Amino acid sequence: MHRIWQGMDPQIIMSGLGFFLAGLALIIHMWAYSITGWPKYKKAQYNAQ
Amino acid sequence: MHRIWQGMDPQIIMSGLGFFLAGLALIIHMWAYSITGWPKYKKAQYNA
Amino acid sequence: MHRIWQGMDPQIIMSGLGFFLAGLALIIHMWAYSITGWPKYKKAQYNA
Amino acid sequence: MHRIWQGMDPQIIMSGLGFFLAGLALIIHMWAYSITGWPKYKKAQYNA
Amino acid sequence: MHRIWQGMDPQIIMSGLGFFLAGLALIIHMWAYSITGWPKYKKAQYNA
Amino acid sequence: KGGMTEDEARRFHGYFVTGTLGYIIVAAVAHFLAWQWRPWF
Amino acid sequence: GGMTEDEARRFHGYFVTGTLGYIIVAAVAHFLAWQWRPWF
Amino acid sequence: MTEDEARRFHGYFVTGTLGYIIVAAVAHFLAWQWRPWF
Amino acid sequence: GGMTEDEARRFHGYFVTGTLGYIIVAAVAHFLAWQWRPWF
Amino acid sequence: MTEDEARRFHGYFVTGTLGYIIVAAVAHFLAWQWRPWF
Amino acid sequence: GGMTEDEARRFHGYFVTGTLGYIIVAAVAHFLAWQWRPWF
Amino acid sequence: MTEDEARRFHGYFVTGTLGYIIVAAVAHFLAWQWRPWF
Amino acid sequence: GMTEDEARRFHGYFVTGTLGYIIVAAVAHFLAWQWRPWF
Amino acid sequence: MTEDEARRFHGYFVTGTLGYIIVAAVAHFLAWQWRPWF
Amino acid sequence: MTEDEARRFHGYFVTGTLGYIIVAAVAHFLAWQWRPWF
Amino acid sequence: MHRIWLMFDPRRVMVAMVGFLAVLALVIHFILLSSQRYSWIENGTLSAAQAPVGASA
Amino acid sequence: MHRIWLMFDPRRVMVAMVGFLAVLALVIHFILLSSQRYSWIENGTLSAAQAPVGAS
Amino acid sequence: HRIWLMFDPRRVMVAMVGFLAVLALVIHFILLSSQRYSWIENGTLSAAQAPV
Amino acid sequence: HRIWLMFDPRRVMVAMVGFLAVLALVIHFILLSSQRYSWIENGTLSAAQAPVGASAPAAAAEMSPLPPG
Amino acid sequence: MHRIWLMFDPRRVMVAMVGFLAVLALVIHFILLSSQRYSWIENGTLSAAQAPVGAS
Amino acid sequence: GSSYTVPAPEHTRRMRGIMIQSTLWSIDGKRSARERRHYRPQTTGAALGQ
Ligand code: BCL
Ligand code: BCL
Ligand SMILES: COC(C)(C)C/C=C/C(C)=C/C=C/C(C=O)=C/C=C/C(C)=C/C=C/C=C(C)/C=C/C=C(\C)CC/C=C(C)/C=C/C=C(\C)C(=O)O
Ligand SMILES: COC(C)(C)C/C=C/C(C)=C/C=C/C(C=O)=C/C=C/C(C)=C/C=C/C=C(C)/C=C/C=C(\C)CC/C=C(C)/C=C/C=C(\C)C(=O)O
Ligand SMILES: COC(C)(C)C/C=C/C(C)=C/C=C/C(C=O)=C/C=C/C(C)=C/C=C/C=C(C)/C=C/C=C(\C)CC/C=C(C)/C=C/C=C(\C)C(=O)O
Ligand SMILES: COC(C)(C)C/C=C/C(C)=C/C=C/C(C=O)=C/C=C/C(C)=C/C=C/C=C(C)/C=C/C=C(\C)CC/C=C(C)/C=C/C=C(\C)C(=O)O
Ligand SMILES: COC(C)(C)C/C=C/C(C)=C/C=C/C(C=O)=C/C=C/C(C)=C/C=C/C=C(C)/C=C/C=C(\C)CC/C=C(C)/C=C/C=C(\C)C(=O)O
Ligand SMILES: COC(C)(C)C/C=C/C(C)=C/C=C/C(C=O)=C/C=C/C(C)=C/C=C/C=C(C)/C=C/C=C(\C)CC/C=C(C)/C=C/C=C(\C)C(=O)O
Ligand SMILES: COC(C)(C)C/C=C/C(C)=C/C=C/C(C=O)=C/C=C/C(C)=C/C=C/C=C(C)/C=C/C=C(\C)CC/C=C(C)/C=C/C=C(\C)C(=O)O
Ligand SMILES: COC(C)(C)C/C=C/C(C)=C/C=C/C(C=O)=C/C=C/C(C)=C/C=C/C=C(C)/C=C/C=C(\C)CC/C=C(C)/C=C/C=C(\C)C(=O)O
Ligand SMILES: COC(C)(C)C/C=C/C(C)=C/C=C/C(C=O)=C/C=C/C(C)=C/C=C/C=C(C)/C=C/C=C(\C)CC/C=C(C)/C=C/C=C(\C)C(=O)O
Ligand SMILES: COC(C)(C)C/C=C/C(C)=C/C=C/C(C=O)=C/C=C/C(C)=C/C=C/C=C(C)/C=C/C=C(\C)CC\C=C(C)/C=C/C=C(/C)C(=O)O
Ligand SMILES: CCCCCCCCCCCCO[C@@H]1O[C@H](CO)[C@@H](O[C@H]2O[C@H](CO)[C@@H](O)[C@H](O)[C@H]2O)[C@H](O)[C@H]1O
Repeated sequence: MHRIWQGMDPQIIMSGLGFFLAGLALIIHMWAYSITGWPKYKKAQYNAQ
Repeated sequence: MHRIWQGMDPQIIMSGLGFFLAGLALIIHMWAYSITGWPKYKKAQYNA
Repeated sequence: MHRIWQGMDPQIIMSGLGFFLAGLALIIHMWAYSITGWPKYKKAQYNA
Repeated sequence: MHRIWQGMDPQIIMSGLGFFLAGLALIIHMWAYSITGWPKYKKAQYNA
Repeated sequence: MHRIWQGMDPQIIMSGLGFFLAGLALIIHMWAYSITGWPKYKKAQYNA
Repeated sequence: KGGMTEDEARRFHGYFVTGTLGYIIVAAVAHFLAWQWRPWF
Repeated sequence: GGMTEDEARRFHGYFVTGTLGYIIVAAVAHFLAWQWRPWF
Repeated sequence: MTEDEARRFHGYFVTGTLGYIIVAAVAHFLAWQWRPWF
Repeated sequence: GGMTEDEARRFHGYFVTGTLGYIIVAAVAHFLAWQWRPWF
Repeated sequence: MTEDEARRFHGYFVTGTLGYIIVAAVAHFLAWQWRPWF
Repeated sequence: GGMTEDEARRFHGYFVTGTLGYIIVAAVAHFLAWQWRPWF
Repeated sequence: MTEDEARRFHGYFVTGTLGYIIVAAVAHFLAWQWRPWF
Repeated sequence: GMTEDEARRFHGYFVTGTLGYIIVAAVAHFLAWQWRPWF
Repeated sequence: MTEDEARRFHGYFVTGTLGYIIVAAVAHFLAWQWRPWF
Repeated sequence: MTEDEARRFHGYFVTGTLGYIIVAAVAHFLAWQWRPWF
Repeated sequence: MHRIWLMFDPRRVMVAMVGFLAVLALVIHFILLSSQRYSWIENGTLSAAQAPVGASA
Repeated sequence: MHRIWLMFDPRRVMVAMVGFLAVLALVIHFILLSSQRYSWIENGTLSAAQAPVGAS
Repeated sequence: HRIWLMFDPRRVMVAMVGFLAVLALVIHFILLSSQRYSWIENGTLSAAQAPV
Repeated sequence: HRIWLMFDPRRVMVAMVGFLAVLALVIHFILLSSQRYSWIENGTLSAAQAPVGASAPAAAAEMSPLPPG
Repeated sequence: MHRIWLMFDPRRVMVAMVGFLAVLALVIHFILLSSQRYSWIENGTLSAAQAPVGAS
Repeated sequence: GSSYTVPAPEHTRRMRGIMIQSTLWSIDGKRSARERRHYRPQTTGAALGQ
């Protein structure tokens, strides 16, 4: 099962996995901000003061 | 049955399968968001 | 775990880390300014 | 920890540090002038 | 601490320091003129 | 000659069928939960 | 290229444990966000 | 150009292409949140 | 290619301790900010 | 050019590029403070 | 190259001394500024 | 052009660049005093 | 193009000049504060 | 220009042409669901 | 040229440039007396 | 079937194919953009019933 | 699929790809900028409900 | 780093500097031609009174 | 610096001087063509009398006869 | 500092400098002559309070 | 005219060519091209309540 890693470069794999994870985290964080509406309501509280 | 994999790179098969699955999953997730109306109803509840 | 660092220039790594940290800190500081309302309220106090 | 300085020019390190500190000090001094409103209020007191 | 000047001639250093100090003094003098209200008030007295 | 000779080609088939099966089951559970949440028929 | 069989085994082990750690940490994050604001 | 150099270059090229595509996906999601076009 | 295995190990140790210091100092900052103006 | 020459040029090129991006980011932060475009 | 082991060690010591002094005087500046016009 | 010639030229180029560049800073500060643009 | 002893002597002179500049500027700032305080 | 490498190139080229048409067909399916032209 | 030839030419050129700047400065002072532009 | 590449250079065939395909895609996208019904940058948020239809008889 | 680099020079391929990508990005950005809905320099502060929409 | 064995650093840097200068000029020009960001004339306006 | 080994100072100096000349001329001309900073005509105005916010694409008439000048 | 004259021919530098300075002087004099406030050939006898000023 | 009144942006031509109305616009009838002939109306953030 490990043989899929054979013949590759670990730095390249880590770089691609980091790119994937960072982009996915950004996209899903924006998605979650839209769904929960968290910063909107907290900003409303701290700006209505 | 395994002889179909002869003469090809496992990495290209995995890469093509990953591209297939990613594109199909994005298309079907958009399709399902439209059918169910999930983010819309929950967001309307939270953004009241 | 250290074997990942083999073959890489430590100065290139430090430059990349500094770039990551500076960009992320700038982004999140703007985010936090927009959320907390700071320093807008204090600026309004001192510039009546 | 000192081995990070191996292979580097001390003059280049100090020049880069000075550029960093000058730019950061300028940015934060402008930030602080806006926040505190110091020169504005003292100018208004002296120029009126 | 004195080894930071090894390999660099003093004339270039002194010219750069002079440029720096001249520019800083000019800018801060303009800044102080704006803050203190001098010589605008004395000029107003003498040009009455 | 090239890639995945007969022995590791058989072993690759084994892992590949295992992965396809596992993916199918986890997707089946996902569709099950979705159907109990909001049925689409 | 690189990644001979032994380093492939070692890197697979490290990759698996890192993936599991990321998985559990994300699971805790989702668990907390569900009590804060459930999305269903 | 050996097959070794071609493979080594191809790894880097694929990684860079994936990075570019992912950053473009983030940009498109941001733009969609701001002002959807459909 | 720089950073042979020995100096890679040394650099890894220094990197890990620096990361821990940064994280703990950031945690102190976040605690203070929470006491000042809590979010959600 | 040799490999060590390429490494040495890469160091300066990467540092200069990243620093230029940081300075541009600060300029955009100041411009956003003065007049936001979104 | 430059800044060999003895030179690198002495440079590290003087660099740390300078950073400590700079942080100290900046902290005193912030303390005075806080007494004059607090920003929170 | 040898390495020492490049070092010697770089010293003068850097000092002349600094002097020019922020004699321009004095000019900009004077213009800001006269008629601010922000 | 400076040597070790040249750097040492130059650094001593540079430190003395910096201290003199600082003292003169401190006296000037004290006089200006007595004339028109800026805080 | 040997028949075995031409077999390999035909396999790759036919697969690529095939996948391109399928992806375009999906694009046309989405466009039809959005705004039919007939 | 030799270093001393460039030394002598540099001395003459520096003196001429600075004298030109001073004469232009006096011309500007006179023009300011006639009709100030600020 | 694979003998076709013995009459045409695959390197000189892929380049021409890519160029033609790019030109055709750009031309179709631009024709659609210059139309009224499919000016998606402006009216892309309209539904299929609200989209413009050309003049009838 | 690395053998593509043995048929095509990586240098020329990357140069042509960079040029095409830059031109395409510029064309898309300017098509958006010239439109009424996506000017973003004059109307970027408008919300999605206030942004212009093409005529029905 | 090995990219610099495939591309000349001199030509790459000259092309980069030229392209970046042209791009900066084009962006500054577009902003100057606009109503909201004509900073030579508008710059002293606050964000609320800037054109939209 | 090693930047001077790749780039001959003789050629880069001329390119740099030309770039700075064209940039300074462009900026001075842009300022001269603006209402707020047309210093040759309105340089004596104070900062409160200087024009503000006068983009106005048709700030002047386009069609007219020549002046007697 | 004098060593710059070993990098650049003094003859060429002086000729280029003189040409540039003459062009700059002529351009500045002409810009002033085309203006309203500083068209000194016609209105040079006006006092500084009589000279034209741009619209406030 | 003794005095001049600045028109609204929506009534101002972007193209400053003198003969553009008889050489191009008289033969051009594209909708988007017709739209880009004049500047767009403008307001302020305060007037929009934002
Ligand atoms: C509303 C939000 C809160 C607050 C909440 C937090 C929290 C919570 C945290 C921080 C963190 C930090 N904050 Mg904060 N912070 C606030 C306001 C400030 C102010 C300020 C004067 O207003 C400053 C200087 C800081 C500074 C800092 C850093 C010490 C630290 C992040 C490390 C870092 O920068 O990594 C990046 C590394 C860098 C070197 C950044 C470089 C960025 C600069 C701007 C680059 C300049 C480049 C160049 C010179 C520019 C020239 C431009 C000219 C136009 C030419 N905060 C306000 C009051 N801050 C984090 C931390 O670690 O705390 C311990 C953290 O967790
Ligand atoms: C009113 C018109 C519609 C619309 C209708 C369509 C339709 C319908 C189609 C497209 C297609 C395309 N559109 Mg359009 N399009 C719209 C708006 C846009 C906008 C925009 C700014 O709004 C953009 C940037 C695009 C961009 C694109 C391209 C991604 C694509 C043309 C590819 C090409 O030229 O390949 C040139 C040559 C190439 C070799 C590149 C091929 C790249 C493709 C995406 C994938 C190849 C897969 C292959 C098997 C390789 C696999 C590798 C392995 C995984 C390892 N569209 C609007 C909303 N568009 C076409 C397409 O192909 O879609 C897939 C298509 O059929
Ligand atoms: C909504 O859409 C509209 C259009 C509206 C409606 C229409 C929809 C339509 C038509 C949908 C069609 C769907 C479809 C088509 O059939 C869907 C088909 C899906 C399929 C088949 C998915 C297959 C997934 C397989 C997976 C995940 C396998 C993973 C394997 C792994 C992890 C193992 C790899 C590791 C190995 C091997 C170890 C190496 C060893 C080595 C190298 C060694 O040992 O040497
Ligand atoms: C919102 O709307 C839409 C978007 C439509 C909704 C849809 C969303 C969808 C469909 C999402 C899909 C998500 C997804 C799946 O596709 C998500 C899948 C995510 C995955 C797989 C994450 C895996 C992460 C793995 C990590 C972090 C591992 C790290 C390992 C580390 C750190 C150690 C490495 C070891 C080293 C370095 C040293 C080794 C030894 C060596 C080298 C030696 O010894 O030599
Ligand atoms: C208005 O709507 C209109 C506009 C009309 C509709 C539009 C329509 C159309 C037609 C759209 C077209 C879309 C399209 C497809 O055709 C678009 C195509 C997109 C593509 C493919 C993008 C790919 C980008 C890839 C990049 C950036 C990769 C960079 C590689 C890097 C960074 C790695 C380099 C590192 C090296 C080299 C170091 C190792 C060297 C080594 C080891 C060595 O040297 O040895
Ligand atoms: C209205 O808006 C519209 C316009 C419509 C929207 C626009 C949209 C678009 C399309 C935008 C495009 C953006 C873009 C494109 O990709 C942006 C791309 C930006 C990029 C890549 C920037 C990169 C900058 C890199 C720099 C500055 C590098 C500096 C390097 C330095 C300093 C090192 C010096 C070298 C040394 C010292 C070597 C010494 C010698 C040595 C060692 C030796 O000799 O050995
Ligand atoms: C306004 O809104 C936003 C912007 C959002 C808010 C801001 C937010 C943020 C994120 C701010 C970030 C701040 C920051 C980040 O960490 C700030 C980081 C600051 C740092 C690190 C400062 C460090 C300074 C170090 C100094 C002064 C040291 C000097 C040392 C000297 C002088 C010693 C010289 C040695 C010699 C001579 C030995 C020679 C021997 C030799 C040669 C031999 O031995 O040979
Ligand atoms: C209206 O807004 C719009 C305009 C639209 C917006 C536009 C905005 C834009 C795009 C701005 C761009 C700014 C920019 C970058 O692009 C700006 C870049 C500026 C820079 C870097 C300036 C650098 C100047 C350097 C100078 C003067 C150096 C002088 C050196 C001297 C005197 C020493 C020489 C003598 C020697 C060496 C003798 C020793 C020889 C020796 C020993 C020997 O030879 O041996
Ligand atoms: C207003 O709003 C904003 C602007 C925003 C507000 C903010 C402002 C800010 C942030 C200001 C920052 C100021 C600052 C610090 O950062 C300023 C730092 C100033 C400094 C360091 C001054 C140092 C001066 C040193 C001097 C004068 C030394 C002179 C030495 C002499 C005369 C001796 C020469 C003779 C020698 C050597 C003998 C040769 C022997 C030889 C050759 C031999 O023997 O070999
Ligand atoms: C307004 O309406 C108007 C517009 C007017 C009406 C329209 C009218 C018209 C005229 C329409 C025309 C349509 C048309 C037909 O004519 C359209 C034709 C479309 C076609 C055919 C598309 C084919 C695409 C094929 C592709 C993408 C292949 C990719 C292959 C790849 C990736 C494999 C490469 C891998 C290699 C090389 C590795 C091996 C290397 C090896 C072995 C090595 O190198 O060693
Ligand atoms: C609205 O208006 C707009 C225009 C828009 C606003 C814009 C304005 C702008 C951008 C202005 C730019 C100004 C500028 C640029 O920097 C201005 C720069 C000016 C400069 C540097 C002038 C330098 C003059 C130097 C002179 C005269 C030197 C003379 C030397 C002499 C005579 C000595 C030679 C004789 C010798 C040696 C004999 C001995 C022979 C010997 C020994 C031998 O032969 O051996
Ligand atoms: C708008 O809201 C949105 C944005 C959407 C919300 C945000 C969402 C998200 C997803 C944010 C993501 C955050 C994130 C991701 O994980 C954040 C990740 C942060 C991380 C990892 C920080 C790690 C920092 C590590 C540091 C500082 C380590 C420094 C190491 C040092 C100092 C040691 C080296 C020192 C020397 C001397 C070297 C010796 C060398 C040698 C050679 C030797 O000694 O030999
Ligand atoms: C070295 C880096 C910079 C470090 C310093 C940065 C922060 C600057 C600190 C400013 C300290 C001045 O401190 C400030 O002094 C003024 C002097 O007018 C005091 O001011 C006091 O007298 C004035 C005038 O008589 C009264 O108008 C005022 O109401 C009263 O408080 C302030 O109460 C004190 O807070």
